[PDB]
Amino acid sequence: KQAILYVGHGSRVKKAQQEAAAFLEGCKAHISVPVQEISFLELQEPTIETGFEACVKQGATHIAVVPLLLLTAAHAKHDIPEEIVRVASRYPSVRISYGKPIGIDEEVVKAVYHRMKDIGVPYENARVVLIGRGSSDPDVKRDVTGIANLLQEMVPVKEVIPCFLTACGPNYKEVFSELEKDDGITTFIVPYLLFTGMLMNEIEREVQKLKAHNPNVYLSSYIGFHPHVKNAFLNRVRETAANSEGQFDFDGGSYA
Ligand code: NI
Ligand code: NI
Repeated sequence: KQAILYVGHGSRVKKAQQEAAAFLEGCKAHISVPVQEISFLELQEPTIETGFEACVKQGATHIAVVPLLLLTAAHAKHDIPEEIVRVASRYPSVRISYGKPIGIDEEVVKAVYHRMKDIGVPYENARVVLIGRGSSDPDVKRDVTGIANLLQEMVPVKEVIPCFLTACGPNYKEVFSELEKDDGITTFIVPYLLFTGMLMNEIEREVQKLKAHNPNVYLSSYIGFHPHVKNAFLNRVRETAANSEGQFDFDGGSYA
């Protein structure tokens, strides 16, 4: 029988644990699949081993493993697949599919669009600065830039500047330094993050200093588990379960 195994990265923040668990629970009613389990790589239970084993114990013959990830980096390519292989080696008879992070999807740009609209200031011909966490893995910058291009195509903005909190450039603090001008162009700052936290507070403080220089700057709320993010993730789940060409086939001989 078919199963879905949702995999979040997990958190050490009690609230982040609750938000991720509740989001994954609320996903279940949208998927016409009878066996569905949530799990987390780290810091938070159910572990991946527990959720996978629950799928098998409920009689699953096929397990669609879907990572709750905005972008593609070490978690999606390596850490999570290794945990999958570690537990799945013990059940060699179980067929596995493994999904993609949300990535470049029209729905997440729509989530960004609604975060922009929420400020209530005209966005026509406005600049957008899209802040992702960042990674040394080049796929992350590649995907954030792709999302920026999609936002550019879908919303009548002047330009979209992807930038990052860490690991790869440009850092959002350099972009901010180039935006102290005030040329009459409105600038929206959109944090491309699933959760608030240390980095959101840092962004808040840095945007305050920038607003001290340039009053035409507006910080939106972070993307979070926006309904359009939910739509995009549900797309991922459905495509992983269908696996129509076998493009999501996964083994049990360590692929990462
Ligand atoms: Ni390794
Ligand atoms: Ni909408």
